[PDB]
Amino acid sequence: NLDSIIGRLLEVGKNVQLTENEIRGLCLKSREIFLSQPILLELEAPLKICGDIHGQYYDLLRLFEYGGFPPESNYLFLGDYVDRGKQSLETICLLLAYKIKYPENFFLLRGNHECASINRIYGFYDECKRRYNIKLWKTFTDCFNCLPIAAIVDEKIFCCHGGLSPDLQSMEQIRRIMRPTDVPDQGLLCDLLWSDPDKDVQGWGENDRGVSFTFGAEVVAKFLHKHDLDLICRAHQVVEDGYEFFAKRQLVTLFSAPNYCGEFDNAGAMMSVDETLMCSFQILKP
Ligand SMILES: [Fe+3]
Ligand SMILES: [Fe+3]
Repeated sequence: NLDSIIGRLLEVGKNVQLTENEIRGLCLKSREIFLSQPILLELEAPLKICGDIHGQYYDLLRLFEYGGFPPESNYLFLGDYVDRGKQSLETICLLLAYKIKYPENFFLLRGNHECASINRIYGFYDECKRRYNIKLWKTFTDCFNCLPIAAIVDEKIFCCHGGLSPDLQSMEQIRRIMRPTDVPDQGLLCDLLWSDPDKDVQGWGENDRGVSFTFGAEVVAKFLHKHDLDLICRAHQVVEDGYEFFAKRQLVTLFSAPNYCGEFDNAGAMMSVDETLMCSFQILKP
């Protein structure tokens, strides 16, 4: 009942409570699609690229208002759909609904919050327990475990949630990551979901999060030259303007949840990539 699900999702802090069976159907069908597509996506422009949402469903609707509801635009999201916000269920369900309906034009990457042990702590487990049951949360977890990890747009823009890894020598190493899997505490898959650029680090550094690493501008420059890429597009950190460049525009951080978690006064942004690989930004003020 996909059109009916999308309809009720779009009709609207006002909740949308679908049925358990409908939500379970969303997870099972999307999971099949994820596993049928590569773990390293190879995408083509034109595309719109969005950073973190964190359950801010009303802002997700804003993004589609600005960018165009599918299938008017093509979409890549970079992860972190759930936790912290008040409407993770609505958020993730519309995302999974669009993935099933437009599976060659709608793409979702895995963020560090699409991991059971993080969800457990940061709100999604609780929202699932309250509104449905724990068994549903476990169904979401199995779906999350099948999400792809990175994307390359037109052989030039490398996309992932977190950032680079000292263990990332070849793109093939990403392709050999096996799904379903949980995100480990260390290593390539961890770093792709958890690392941060840092202006004050040279090479690889300790990350204040207590997970993964920080990397400096020369690590980015080297990565891009080696792999013949032009840009790293990532998310994972709140930034005042919704996007923010690093390493002389060789990396961009995107963040798509304006007025993040009520605490910050940030804009959200969405990046458009056109057929000539020109990048522009649409800005969503809080
Ligand atoms: Fe996040
Ligand atoms: Fe994150």
